[PDB]
Amino acid sequence: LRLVDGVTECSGRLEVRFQGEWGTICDDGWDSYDAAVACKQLGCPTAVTAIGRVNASKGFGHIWLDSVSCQGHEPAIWQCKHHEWGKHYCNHNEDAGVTCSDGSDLELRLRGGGSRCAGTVEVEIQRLLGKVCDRGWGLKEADVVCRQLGCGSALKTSYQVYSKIQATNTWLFLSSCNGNETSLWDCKNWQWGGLTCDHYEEAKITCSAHREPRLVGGDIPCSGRVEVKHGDTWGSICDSDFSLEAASVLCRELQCGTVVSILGGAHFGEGNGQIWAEEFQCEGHESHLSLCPVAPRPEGTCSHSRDVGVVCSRYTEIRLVNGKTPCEGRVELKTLGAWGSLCNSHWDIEDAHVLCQQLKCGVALSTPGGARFGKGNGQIWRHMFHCTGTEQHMGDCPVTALGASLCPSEQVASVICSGNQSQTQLRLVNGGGRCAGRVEIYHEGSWGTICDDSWDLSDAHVVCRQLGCGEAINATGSAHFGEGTGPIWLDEMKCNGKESRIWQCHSHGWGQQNCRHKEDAGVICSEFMSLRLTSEASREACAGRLEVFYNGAWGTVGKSSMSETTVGVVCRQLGCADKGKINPASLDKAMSIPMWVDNVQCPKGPDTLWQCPSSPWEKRLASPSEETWITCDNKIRLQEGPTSCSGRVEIWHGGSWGTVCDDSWDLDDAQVVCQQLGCGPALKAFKEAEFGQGTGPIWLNEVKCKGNESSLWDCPARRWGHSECGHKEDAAVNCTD
Amino acid sequence: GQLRLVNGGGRCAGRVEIYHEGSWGTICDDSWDLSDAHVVCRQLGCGEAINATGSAHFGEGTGPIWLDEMKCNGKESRIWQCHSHGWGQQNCRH
Ligand SMILES: *[C@@H]1O[C@H](CO)[C@@H](O[C@@H]2O[C@H](CO)[C@@H](O[C@@H]3O[C@H](CO)[C@@H](O)[C@H](O)[C@@H]3O)[C@H](O)[C@H]2NC(C)=O)[C@H](O)[C@H]1NC(C)=O
Ligand SMILES: *[C@@H]1O[C@H](CO)[C@@H](O[C@@H]2O[C@H](CO)[C@@H](O)[C@H](O)[C@H]2NC(C)=O)[C@H](O)[C@H]1NC(C)=O
Ligand SMILES: *[C@@H]1O[C@H](CO)[C@@H](O[C@@H]2O[C@H](CO)[C@@H](O)[C@H](O)[C@H]2NC(C)=O)[C@H](O)[C@H]1NC(C)=O
Ligand SMILES: *[C@@H]1O[C@H](CO)[C@@H](O)[C@H](O)[C@H]1NC(C)=O
Ligand SMILES: [Ca+2]
Ligand SMILES: [Ca+2]
Ligand SMILES: [Ca+2]
Ligand SMILES: [Ca+2]
Ligand SMILES: [Ca+2]
Ligand SMILES: [Ca+2]
Ligand SMILES: [Ca+2]
Ligand SMILES: [Ca+2]
Repeated sequence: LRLVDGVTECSGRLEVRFQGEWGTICDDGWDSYDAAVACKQLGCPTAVTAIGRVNASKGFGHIWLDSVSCQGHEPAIWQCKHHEWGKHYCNHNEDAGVTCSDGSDLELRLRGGGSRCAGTVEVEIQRLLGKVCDRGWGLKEADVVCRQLGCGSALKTSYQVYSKIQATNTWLFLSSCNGNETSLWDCKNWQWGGLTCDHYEEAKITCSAHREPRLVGGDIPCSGRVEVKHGDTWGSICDSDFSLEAASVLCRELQCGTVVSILGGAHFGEGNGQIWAEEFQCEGHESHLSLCPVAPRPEGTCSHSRDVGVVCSRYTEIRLVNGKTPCEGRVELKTLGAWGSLCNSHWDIEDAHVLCQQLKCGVALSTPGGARFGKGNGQIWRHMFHCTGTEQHMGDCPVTALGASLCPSEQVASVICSGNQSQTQLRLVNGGGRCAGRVEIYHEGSWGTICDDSWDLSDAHVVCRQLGCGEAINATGSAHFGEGTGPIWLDEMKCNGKESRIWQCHSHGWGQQNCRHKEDAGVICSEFMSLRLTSEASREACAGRLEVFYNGAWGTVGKSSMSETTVGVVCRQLGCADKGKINPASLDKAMSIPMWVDNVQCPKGPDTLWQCPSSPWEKRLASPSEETWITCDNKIRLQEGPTSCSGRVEIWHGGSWGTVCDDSWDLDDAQVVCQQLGCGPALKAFKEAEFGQGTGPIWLNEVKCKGNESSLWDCPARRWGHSECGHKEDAAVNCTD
Repeated sequence: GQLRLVNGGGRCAGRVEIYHEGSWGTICDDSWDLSDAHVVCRQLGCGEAINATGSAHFGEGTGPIWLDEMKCNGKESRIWQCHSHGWGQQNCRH
């Protein structure tokens, strides 16, 4: 037995001698055990044994064996089962070969991509280059390939072409891999060399640690400065290189839910280290940042005073603390920087389901009451979740803490859930809230409405009782909240008002109706909430007296201990700006509406005032000096300019600051901007980001101000909320001081 | 290795297109100045450049964008001889 025409003395085409002459062996039936016995027979290492002839040429003469089967026990090849000598039909393009190695000389890399863990799969076996064949290439094999290199799960069979890759002749053919072994070399029956990859492409792969994201520096679970890892090294991101879609993808990968806001500057503290120069181009629907396209720049980057930060929805920090097992005990959550136990008063089983689905262990069995699992360490939090049971995290549930009633002495929430992780209706729509809108009922695997015939407050009481919304204030019909689509399930509802569920009423029966969709029913319940700033000029202005809607009536909110964060939440909820200032009461005209709530303290997470803890609702008559008046900061600002009111234009919307593209930017729009800021006539309207690149998303494009509008949103704009623009074309203005 | 002008009403005016990687593509207008236009005109034998235009003055193109950030010094013989971010390295739109 001999090996010829190979890289070393331990690899090459295999030859056998008979009658005095050497001859070749056919590769059919030649498996890894045959190569193992061939390596063992010769004086060569046998730790790793592979099939195939490496860079060897075609055979010559007779083929003296075919379709052997050694099974690995027989010391020598000819002791195995084999066919008739010389009498076989293989041509000289099918000659066998063997590749024996110690196992410390085999190494595979990824080349052509943006990091260690994205590219074409290049293989180094005994200092000979190669590639892996597309034939049979799938994510299940890519998983072991990127497990051996030290990266995460494979995600795609492609990559971005960062650099060109040289050509190679050999090829590596891979059989099916079980998907759990810790190296590609451990896959069964992999061939090195021999066969050609005709009608097939090279193996490509992209895996998780290509662009792995992270959030650092925040005081709440799902907010902070954004950092990304390019395989091995971490780096911050410029606020001008990150978009709203990229933020959505980032917070989807990290399990933080939907994006609440992008924050520029260095909101969460300046970082240290590398700043990347890649502009993301996510379409929004990706699952990992690694899958997004990116545009690198060879030039320099921003300063560290422009690191992007993100705030996302899942800001609730909830846990089970005291109990026999880590998946049962008292429930605690931290807000306003302090831990506290929840209130049982409006805590039910559907909430426990999401509590222990968040913690990834089973489903809830019961909700023990009282001090059975421990008393609170101090003050009790009065938050009331309204989970529907189908969401995987508490931050996805509707929450309310504004005006919640004070709890009794020792009613504290607790939960017990099973360990088996494998364990796995009315809705109000179009009402501007959760406890108001058109009523839809889910009975036969589809959502349907209810007729307004015989529809009165008596049935609306049942509707607002089953959903967790208190009592009924309005029982509307005639499709007040818009026409529905789907079945009309119920008619002639005759609830007595004390029922607990809607179907317990003496209706005519499912599908027994004579209605159209213009007769869909709706409700407005007592727990409906709305916020308003009132002034004489307009009832929905951006500066005036603050009012809240509750129990069907409008009232005012006291100014006691009103912090900056609370006014920020108010302004952001109303859509005015990111922050505002309290004022002494105006003197134009004050209606005598009562006051609803006071002592409102908002944490840093929520973007609605309904989630801020406060004292319980209490209607009182109080002096106008105790009223809350707010002026929200301007919705448009000019930044980085040499004076107060010249520079780059930025606009607040959707919880984030952004910029205006310059595709149709002109002096007529600069007039509007300067007038809005209260500055003299416009002089120049710039283009192509004269005063530097912007922050956040591009909120506007092709604005069409006529030159006399009172604000930019009075102007027409064919684009609003989405733009085919980059940050390199931000608009700026120069006005008279 | 071919350079072409399209939609300009003549062979010595219009949108610039480069044939590479088996397809026609465009050049971004970022830093597109009179010197790069001079190089194009010299390559096509059309003399000295008079206008260098951007913002798709001759109409939005189709196909990939091949070169951004052209920094020709004005004396180059062929356009691809200039400094640039490389084939396909772009952050532009049509
Ligand atoms: C397929 O691959 C093997 C592995 O490289 C090839 O074997 C190598 O062939 C080259 C010729 O290109 C030999 O180079 C020569 O080496 C001697 C050393 O004394 C020197 O005198 C010559 O000037 C020349 O450099 C090389 O020795 C040989 N072996 C190794 C270990 O590199 C093989 O030829 C390829 N083809 C086939 C059909 O197997
Ligand atoms: C909800 O019901 C209230 C009354 O409980 C309605 O308020 C009245 O609205 C009418 C106009 O339709 C006014 O003339 C009255 O002054 C309002 N108050 C009272 C006490 O009658 C309210 O309009 C209803 N809302 C909806 C959406 O149906
Ligand atoms: C090509 O450049 C010339 C300048 O060399 C431009 O001609 C000027 O255009 C402006 C704007 O309409 C006029 O005010 C000037 O009077 C024109 N002449 C000169 C000598 O400045 C010409 O418009 C440019 N063409 C294009 C298509 O961009
Ligand atoms: C704005 O315009 C005034 C008046 O022309 C000029 O003095 C000033 O330098 C301009 N500012 C900038 C930043 O160009
Ligand atoms: Ca009716
Ligand atoms: Ca009724
Ligand atoms: Ca009816
Ligand atoms: Ca532009
Ligand atoms: Ca305009
Ligand atoms: Ca440009
Ligand atoms: Ca240039
Ligand atoms: Ca560019």
